[PDB]
Amino acid sequence: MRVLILGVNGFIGNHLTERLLREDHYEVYGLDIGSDAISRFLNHPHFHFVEGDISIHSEWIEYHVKKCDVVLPLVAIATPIEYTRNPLRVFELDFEENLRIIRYCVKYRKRIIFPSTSEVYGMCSDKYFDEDHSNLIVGPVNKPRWIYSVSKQLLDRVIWAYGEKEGLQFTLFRPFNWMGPRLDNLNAARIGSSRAITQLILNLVEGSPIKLIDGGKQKRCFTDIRDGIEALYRIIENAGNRCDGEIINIGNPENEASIEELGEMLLASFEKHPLRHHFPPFAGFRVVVEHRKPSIRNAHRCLDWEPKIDMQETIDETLDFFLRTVDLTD
Amino acid sequence: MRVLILGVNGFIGNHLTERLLREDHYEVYGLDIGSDAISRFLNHPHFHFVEGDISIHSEWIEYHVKKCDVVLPLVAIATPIEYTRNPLRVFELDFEENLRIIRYCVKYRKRIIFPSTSEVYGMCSDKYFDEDHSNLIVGPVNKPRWIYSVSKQLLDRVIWAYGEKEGLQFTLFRPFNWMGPRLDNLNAARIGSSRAITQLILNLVEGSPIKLIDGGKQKRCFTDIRDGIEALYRIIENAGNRCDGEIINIGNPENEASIEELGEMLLASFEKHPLRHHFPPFAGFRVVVEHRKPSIRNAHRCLDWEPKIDMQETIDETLDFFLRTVDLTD
Repeated sequence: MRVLILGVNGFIGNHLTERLLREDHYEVYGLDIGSDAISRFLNHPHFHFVEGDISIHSEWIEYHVKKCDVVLPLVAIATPIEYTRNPLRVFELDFEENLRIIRYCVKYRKRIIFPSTSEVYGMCSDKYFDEDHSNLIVGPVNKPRWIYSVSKQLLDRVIWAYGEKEGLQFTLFRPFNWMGPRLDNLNAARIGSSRAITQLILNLVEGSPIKLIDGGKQKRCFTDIRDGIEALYRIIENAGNRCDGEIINIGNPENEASIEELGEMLLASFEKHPLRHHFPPFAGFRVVVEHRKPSIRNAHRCLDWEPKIDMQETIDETLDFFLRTVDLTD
Repeated sequence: MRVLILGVNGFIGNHLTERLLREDHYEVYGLDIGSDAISRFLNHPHFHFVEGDISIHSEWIEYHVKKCDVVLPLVAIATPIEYTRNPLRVFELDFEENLRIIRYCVKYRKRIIFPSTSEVYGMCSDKYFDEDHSNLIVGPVNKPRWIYSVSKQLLDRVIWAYGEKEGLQFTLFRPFNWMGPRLDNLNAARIGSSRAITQLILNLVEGSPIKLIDGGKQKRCFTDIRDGIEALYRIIENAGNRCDGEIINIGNPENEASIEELGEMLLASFEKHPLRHHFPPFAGFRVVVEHRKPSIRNAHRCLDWEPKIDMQETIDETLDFFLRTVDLTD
């Protein structure tokens, strides 16, 4: 099984590649423009680094789709300010360039495992966002923050249509704030790591304040990467072909917190940490979609999966690794 | 003022071209693959027929964008069954090919007047759909009927972004069931004529039944083309530049009826018509988004416009012209 990861040089690429290389029947083709995040797999016999950029290359990516069996496109900009500061580039990369890769899979009859986004639900009023039943709610066109949500949704619909009409084999997945070791940088155009926890950990690391937009009462769910990657690994395995044509939220709905509470949890774990003294004093909380909890019935059904790691162990492990790998001279 | 109408060979093309040629300072370039719907303007000195197809041509359309001042792209498939039977083609034509035309306008700094759709609001619960304030509500990805609505919405957002970031001059308009003489054929890929009234008039003309999907209690608003085209003409005139960056619903919110009532109104006007005897007996009502009423404050503000024709005169005029131009030997 040849697995093509586009945008391997990051969080998901790292953790997914580790997982697949444990198993004896995977060849991982990791496409990216750099390899610093995964440099320890470069010498692995079943890892294959592929030089590339999905905006520049046509034929090279197309080739690698043909060569491989399953494809995971992880290249996208999901930086909120960018939705308003550089909307065209968000659209071009996240929509147009990924659409080309989708069409390569259709053409060579390959399976695609596509990262949809939890942002597709928008201001959905269900308490549990359900992939198969929840209505998707966005604001008017004069609220440009929604361009990312709606681009990703239209891409889902296009995948769905290729599936219905052209026999594309797909699974869509929606990560909810995955977190752990080897988080993407905040401005890396790679899907997967919780931007909210990376930002907060960054605040503590830099000694900048934690912004609570309107008191930080908006609630989010957070998912350990060990749980998340286990689910994604099962989607790849696709026991019984039970993931075919499915849309699967992957998150831990019991790991719910407002940004305020997430703030306090991180701070507690931080102040307790043996390396805390390398970092500045706490600059403080700064007052400047109200809920986003996944239904995980689809993951229960298709993957026989449920999350095993509590909030506190994921927080602690995520923070610990981040602090330990910070370069203190830079 | 050189006005480029892409998809001129239809309802809007006809009525818009008539209106602009009344005025002495318009040159109309009407692009299409046929001219039967507008053949009486072919000899007009200020009308210019342009052979073309927005899926086939690149450079020829690009040229005509450069040559002209304002552009109205009216080519799109808005046939509901097609959203589910041929979703990819709906996406390719309505989204991808229109996006090319948008980018030509951006590049040559031309004004674009773009037909958004009333379908963008989806299952919005406001009683009056408001371009600037109403949330847009669609179903899950497993409800593929929404691919049209969401493609059109993303196109609006992309136009909006070009406007914000690249100085594109645009106005977006949303027609609500425009109707009158020279209705598009039901399967013509040209925006503008109410598919609901064309279908019903067709039922009466053919002697097929009128389908009331779940009793036909869903309510719609209907707009005489004389009112609609007057508004569109004012958007073209753009007095005070008051339409710049605006989104404008064009409909008559007082012309509200369920499909059932629209049915009965048409039937009454039909049975009363002097040419009714050329058509079969009434095959009957057949039981097989609940409201879609526009806010028109933007049209009031920008265009100083309000609709002048009552339901009954538009119904009567629309039916009368349709019946009179039917070819009874075919």
